[PDB]
Amino acid sequence: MRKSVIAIIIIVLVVLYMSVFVVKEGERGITLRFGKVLRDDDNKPLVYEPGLHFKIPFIETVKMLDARIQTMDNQADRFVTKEKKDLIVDSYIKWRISDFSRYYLATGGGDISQAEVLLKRKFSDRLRSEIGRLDVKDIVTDSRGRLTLEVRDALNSGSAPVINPNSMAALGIEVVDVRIKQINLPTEVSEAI
Amino acid sequence: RVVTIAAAAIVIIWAASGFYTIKEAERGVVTRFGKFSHLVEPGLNWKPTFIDEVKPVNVEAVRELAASGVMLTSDENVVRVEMNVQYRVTNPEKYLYSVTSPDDSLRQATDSALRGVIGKYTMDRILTEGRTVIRSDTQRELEETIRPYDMGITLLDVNFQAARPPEEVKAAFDDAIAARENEQ
Repeated sequence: MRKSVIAIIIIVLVVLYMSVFVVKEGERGITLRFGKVLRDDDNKPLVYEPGLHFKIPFIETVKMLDARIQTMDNQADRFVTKEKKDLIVDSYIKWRISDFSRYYLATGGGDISQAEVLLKRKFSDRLRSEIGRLDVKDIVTDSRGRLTLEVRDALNSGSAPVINPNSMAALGIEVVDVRIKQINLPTEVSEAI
Repeated sequence: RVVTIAAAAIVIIWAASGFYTIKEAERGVVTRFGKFSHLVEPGLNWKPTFIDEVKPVNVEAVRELAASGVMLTSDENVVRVEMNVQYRVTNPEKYLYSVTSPDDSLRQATDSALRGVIGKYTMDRILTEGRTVIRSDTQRELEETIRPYDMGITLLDVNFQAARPPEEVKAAFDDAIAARENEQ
């Protein structure tokens, strides 16, 4: 009665260690299945808080999505103006993951890069529209982020409870702030002034 | 007794594999051999294995569609316009068996729609003033273009993105300005 008892004891201890999985403070985990996910709370995907949880070993898989505010910086790029005065603009964006479940699907594989890529195309494109209707003086003198704030409103809430697909709310993203690092007049434009 | 064991073995696999759940952003499409059967909603459902199959269609995930090109204005001028069209899908009965490649089909519609609208307005207008009307017109025309098709894609909003002039004229077509500077 020693080999049978000792055998069960050792396997049980390793099984419990594999089943336990903790969620860090700045992270959130969504337990999944082989090809499906676990659905609880009246058909609503469940995201885990930073506490202890148990998962059947080898059946459940966890994907860790960071919940900390992410910083995305855009390199220098030229933005034509109403007077054709190209303005090299350096800017960064701050966003937070709102819907961890939706974000994982859209941005397949929970990679920060894909979300930043989508945001770069959207923000850059959105920014062009505002600068197009403004003059160089209103863009270098702007200290209340009017154009940057408007871009955020458009990205957060589009035009037409319904969540527009061209808004960042349709995805699990929330742009908390948008700022421009340097609006410095390029040399080409400055020469004529 | 050996026959009973064989029946049990096949039935356990049937129930195990049969159970399937669909993610929240996807909508399974259960289909009979030839005919479609029903749309299953999220949770744990069962499908008789080898009889019906499910097709997950992403009803929530956004689908990007970048449409660009060197369009022609109404004054024989060239404008480098680029557009992005974010859209969603609807019940897969239309999306899947109405027109081939609905995602690609929308891109072709966007080119025809974008080309038509820009063609009416001038380059100078489209850059600063037309920005608002171009977005409205391009949105309305694109919807009308895919109405006969009956595809299940629904366009909510089409926001014009950029109309920057060609790089050749970005630092040209300013002789009047250079004359003003020379005048001054």
